[PDB]
Amino acid sequence: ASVGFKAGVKEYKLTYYTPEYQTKDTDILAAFRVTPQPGVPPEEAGAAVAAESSTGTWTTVWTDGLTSLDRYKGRCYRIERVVGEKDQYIAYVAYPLDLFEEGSVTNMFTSIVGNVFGFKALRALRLEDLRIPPAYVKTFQGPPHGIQVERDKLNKYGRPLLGCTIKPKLGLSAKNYGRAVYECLRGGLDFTKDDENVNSQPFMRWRDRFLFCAEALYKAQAETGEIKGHYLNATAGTCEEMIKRAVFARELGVPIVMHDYLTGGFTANTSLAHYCRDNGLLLHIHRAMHAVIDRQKNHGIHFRVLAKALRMSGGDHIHSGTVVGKLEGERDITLGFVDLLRDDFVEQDRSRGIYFTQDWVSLPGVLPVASGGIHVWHMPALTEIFGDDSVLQFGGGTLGHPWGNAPGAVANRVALEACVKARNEGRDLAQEGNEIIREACKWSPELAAACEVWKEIVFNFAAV
Amino acid sequence: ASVGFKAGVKEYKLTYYTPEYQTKDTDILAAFRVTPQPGVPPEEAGAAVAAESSTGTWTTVWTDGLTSLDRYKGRCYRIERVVGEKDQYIAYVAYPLDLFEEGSVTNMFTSIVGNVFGFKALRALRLEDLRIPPAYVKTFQGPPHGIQVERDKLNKYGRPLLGCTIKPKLGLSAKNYGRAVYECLRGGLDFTKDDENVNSQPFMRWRDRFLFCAEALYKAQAETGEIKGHYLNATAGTCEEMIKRAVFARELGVPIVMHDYLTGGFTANTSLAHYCRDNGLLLHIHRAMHAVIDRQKNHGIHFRVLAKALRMSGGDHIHSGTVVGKLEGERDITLGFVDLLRDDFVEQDRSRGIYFTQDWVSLPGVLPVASGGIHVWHMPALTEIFGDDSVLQFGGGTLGHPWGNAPGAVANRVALEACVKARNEGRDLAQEGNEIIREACKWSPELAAACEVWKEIVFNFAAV
Amino acid sequence: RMSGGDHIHSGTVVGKLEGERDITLGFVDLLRDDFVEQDRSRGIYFTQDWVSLPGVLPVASGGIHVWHMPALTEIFGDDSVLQFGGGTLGHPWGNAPGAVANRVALEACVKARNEGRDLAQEGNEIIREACKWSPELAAACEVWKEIVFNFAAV
Amino acid sequence: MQVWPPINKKKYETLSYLPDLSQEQLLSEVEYLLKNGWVPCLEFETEHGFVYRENNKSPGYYDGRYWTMWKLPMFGCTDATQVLAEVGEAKKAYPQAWIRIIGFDNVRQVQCISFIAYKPEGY
Amino acid sequence: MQVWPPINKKKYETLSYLPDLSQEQLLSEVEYLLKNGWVPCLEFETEHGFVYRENNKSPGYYDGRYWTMWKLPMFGCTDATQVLAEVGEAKKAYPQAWIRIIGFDNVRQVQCISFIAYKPEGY
Ligand SMILES: O=C(O)[C@@](O)(COP(=O)(O)O)[C@H](O)[C@H](O)COP(=O)(O)O
Ligand SMILES: O=C(O)[C@@](O)(COP(=O)(O)O)[C@H](O)[C@H](O)COP(=O)(O)O
Ligand SMILES: O=C(O)[C@@](O)(COP(=O)(O)O)[C@H](O)[C@H](O)COP(=O)(O)O
Ligand SMILES: [Mg+2]
Ligand SMILES: [Mg+2]
Repeated sequence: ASVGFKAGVKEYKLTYYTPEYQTKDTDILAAFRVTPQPGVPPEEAGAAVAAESSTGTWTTVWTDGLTSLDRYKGRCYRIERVVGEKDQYIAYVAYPLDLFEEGSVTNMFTSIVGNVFGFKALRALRLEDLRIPPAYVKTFQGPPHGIQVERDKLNKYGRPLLGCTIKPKLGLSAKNYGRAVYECLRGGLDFTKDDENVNSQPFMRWRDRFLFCAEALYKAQAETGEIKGHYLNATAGTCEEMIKRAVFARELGVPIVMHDYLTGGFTANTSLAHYCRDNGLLLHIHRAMHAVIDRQKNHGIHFRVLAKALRMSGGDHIHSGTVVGKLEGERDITLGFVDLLRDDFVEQDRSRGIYFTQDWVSLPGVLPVASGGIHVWHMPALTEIFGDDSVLQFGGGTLGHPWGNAPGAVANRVALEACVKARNEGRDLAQEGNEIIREACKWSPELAAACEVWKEIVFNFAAV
Repeated sequence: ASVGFKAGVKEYKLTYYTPEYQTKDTDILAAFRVTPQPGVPPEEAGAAVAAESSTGTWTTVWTDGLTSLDRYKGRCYRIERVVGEKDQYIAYVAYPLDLFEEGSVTNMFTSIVGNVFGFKALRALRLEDLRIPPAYVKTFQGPPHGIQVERDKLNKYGRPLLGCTIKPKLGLSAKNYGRAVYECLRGGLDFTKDDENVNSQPFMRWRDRFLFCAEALYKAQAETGEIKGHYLNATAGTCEEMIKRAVFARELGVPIVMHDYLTGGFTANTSLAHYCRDNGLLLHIHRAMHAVIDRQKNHGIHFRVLAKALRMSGGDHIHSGTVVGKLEGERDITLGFVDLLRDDFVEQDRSRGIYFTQDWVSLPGVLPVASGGIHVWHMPALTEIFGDDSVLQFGGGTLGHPWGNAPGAVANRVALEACVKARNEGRDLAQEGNEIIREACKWSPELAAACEVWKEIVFNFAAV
Repeated sequence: RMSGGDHIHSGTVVGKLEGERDITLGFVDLLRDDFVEQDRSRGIYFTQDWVSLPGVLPVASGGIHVWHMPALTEIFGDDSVLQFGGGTLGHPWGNAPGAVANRVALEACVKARNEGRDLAQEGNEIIREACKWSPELAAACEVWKEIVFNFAAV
Repeated sequence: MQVWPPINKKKYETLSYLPDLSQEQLLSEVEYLLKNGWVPCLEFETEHGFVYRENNKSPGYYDGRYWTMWKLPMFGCTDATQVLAEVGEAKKAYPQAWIRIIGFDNVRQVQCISFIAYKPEGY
Repeated sequence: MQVWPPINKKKYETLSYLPDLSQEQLLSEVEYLLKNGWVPCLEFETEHGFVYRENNKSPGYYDGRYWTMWKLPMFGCTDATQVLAEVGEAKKAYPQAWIRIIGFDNVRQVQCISFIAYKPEGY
């Protein structure tokens, strides 16, 4: 209370534009890229985004006096012009800790991005980054396991982990799936996996696929003498269904399951991360639907946020993009968020799109996955851009090799070891790239067959 | 099989562009609005969209011969130029039934929108509509109850249902939340509800909120002699959490719960709808996050699809927009999806954005909710646009009344009953609107007070 | 011993943390014996009959090494667990060897005892002797030879 | 087109898909390790050349991952040559051992590297 | 610094870490046993020199603990030398047996002592 209740509308500006404000170390901060509507002062646009995101509505309600908005109000503490840009700004908003439910990305998302993106007063809105305070980070479980334990479990060090998505996407039988799996794995891939839309359909039922890929990976691991795994997709239509599948994988002794976190949802993911933690499965996150949110530079949510959100809710691996392949993605930005995915502390670096220093107070890091339209000739670049702490996946690039899967595997495994040694001997994957695999193509019949096939392919197209 | 395996890339066009195609009654069809990259022929764009959405990848894999893509391939059976538009088209794709897991919106979305929106070859992609076949509709539960049984249960006929979102957004104590609730409902509101972001927080914990709102709705119901309800937010961070809250609302005997389906997720929503169905709770859906996906006319998903997705997943109420208030929404489009939400069959009508005839084979219909920045002076319009089968909500519009909640409730009940009778006597809500409430303001003290306060407010701003 | 435990730490007398010999002897019997007669000498103010409750195995830990072997063995008897934290991962050739060191040290003490030597008087030669025949044991002896934790008790 | 054999191609993780590493080549490795700050360490196994699952099958459990430490991690060492020495030193004594070389990043606590330095006869 | 061998060092509990007990040495033992009131007993095993876990793996279950009693616990005996005898007696007849000597405290019911009196060839 204090100050009479005076009914009626007032600009947002009056309460949620606070340039005065001194951020608290426990505040959630957000960098929104706002583009107002013609007559809207940025500081009003900016104040609406903060109000309608925290404590306020469009008119004056007496109830405010029951509590104290100074404590609760979300607040726009600064605007910045987007240099060389169409009436577009960076409104910075700070959200007090007290506003968020502990352990819940769902909650956090409901607040920050709940309703503001549809304001009539704005024409476009996009969240670029969020500063998650340690006081909030400590309330999440985060990854079931993270980078070190994963390596430690599968016993695998020095070099990118290799994987392949069986294809065709849909239409293969429980049994063919197995066949294909075994064949890719014995070749020398570390993992094979279900395509993100392989759940349980009339052509192949989850329980059938799960039973045979278990048979197969077990065959391929005995054969090679190297721990193998096949990502078994637990994405389902109901949490009960979802857990039920994760439960079978556990019954089989297999090591990793997978889940489409955005089509599944944060509420369901969080549940699976907990289930994995307690049951010891590694969980692979697939980011289906994402580009629906993260493509346009003017409206939506940037992937670096989507990525943060996942290290929070739970996942051992997350698909981070390839720079160099079939889907969109620039190098600097990717580098930025990949550190957001694996490091303990990441210093703010506008160069790379990181608007805030992120301190993860030891939440496990997540292994980024490079996938989609990549082949043998990209090896040295991937290797370069990502480092050993990455998973590199060959779908088309494995089942696409002229002599079948086993060989297609062997090709990739050599391509990569090749690149890895070049690197270690001191070669320069960026300059010297091309000779290196070129060189190895010469000594490897399977590697060769590959080289010849995808030699001329690139996906150069001017990015969004 | 048949036709030698011939390794290497080939244009999508060769298999996913099939203008020949005669759509089967059981095919899922999707109208995508595609904007290619400069050198991309629409028919290639369109086929990339169909291949990378159903059965194929970027190069040739022998496994296709193991199955038969004629049966399974997703196929682009037609393109259309977007009259008076920047190299933008309507690619129309057809997905055979066999590809989707029964009952799972999760799976459907994973397929249709999984990866295509981030193709380098495209610069913008947007799903405008999806035709759900009766063979797939029948695999869904749909709403726990739907329009008829909800009216039947609450005993309410001939007029829009009235509701209010308690404000401030965040920051009120369990106790104060109840007080506010009792006060709003005794006034004449049918429902009050949790703000989509009120879950369980330091300032007010879910079980304390639920316990006091029950005490309060029970007080107001007894007082007025009319069934009351308070939407209790079950949105939580894990399914287990979610169910757990749903279970207490059941214990208290209260009639309706609520869930933010998009931040929650389809997996978790569906599980709640089931639980609600079996325990007879009505479910109110809050579409938080939706504008991140549905705003831009060139990229994303259109709400009519999000709307469809929910009638499948399960919801008794879904927010449909207001046209006339604080957030974006145009009248025709709106009328369009509102029919997609409530009617049994909805004839195609490009006028209104409906690209395909939708037959719901008796799936219950969902009550649209009109909310956000609406007041007394909008009554006649809303009534007009939406009719009896709607819920009209007054947040600010209720707690912002000069004489507090009770009177503000009364104000809206009278305004609405006012419009309803005008309508029934044959007046014309659209022409005669303004006098009607204006006339009422004259006889009702509480209504008056309201009229005077919001008289000058409107939210006219040129739409996106 | 009432609530439940198979092992309980009982102290070391001779190592890093506080504890006097008699008192210790006193409750060690309270932990393992069936009947324990009252002995104000040893701090036991009452006769304690456990009417067959099973007894617990006392554990000797914290700041103990190769050169304490004979005493511990002396003071505790076979029915005891003796623990080597630092005394094991503190050995110059790492853990295995360190293990081996303590094992020999202890089996060493055990036979001397059984041959009739006097762990208390003859202590010191006994391990000293064995350090001679055991490479791992020697490495040990050399490193912790001068260490003791004599400080006037509370 | 040729059938990747199904029979005597048991692997050893990193580098086992390139041709047998020459001592020079191998030297490059210990060199890299070093260059980076990893403490080099050695472990040899004379009986279970490959993972098994005899004691348990829960997810993640495999018997045979742990190997025997050869002496101790050579903290402070900077002579690439000295670790190589060790390899020699161990095939002498465990001619039938599989010997490997690993690199500890102590700040991250991860084995930043590992490559087999020596397979016994007929592997 | 030397690498404790990972291979032919199977133990046999108490005393197996000191050098092979001479008969004198062994005699001290049976002597001690007696000194105390323990009933000496003998048990030999010719097939499962070490614990296993074939029939079960619950906590505490190990197959391979029980061994065959050699005759009966020699109650009332006081001739250290007579038990020794027995030892001799059994290697005669079960040359391939592991033979062990134990001592029963009948008041506490605990084997107060146990030391192998004879490994077969090549152990
Ligand atoms: O289904 C696919 O298209 C892939 O499985 C790869 O198969 P290919 O390797 O044969 O193309 C994609 O990488 C991820 O699934 C795409 O996403 P992301 O950008 O999120 O990695
Ligand atoms: O939180 C709010 O702002 C409301 O609660 C309304 O409060 P007011 O009535 O006081 O504004 C909104 O209608 C819906 O929540 C907005 O979304 P939708 O467009 O999805 O209806
Ligand atoms: O943590 C420790 O210090 C120890 O673990 C010993 O480690 P070291 O053997 O390396 O000292 C201590 O015995 C008991 O834990 C101390 O207590 P207690 O008096 O009850 O036995
Ligand atoms: Mg995929
Ligand atoms: Mg709301």
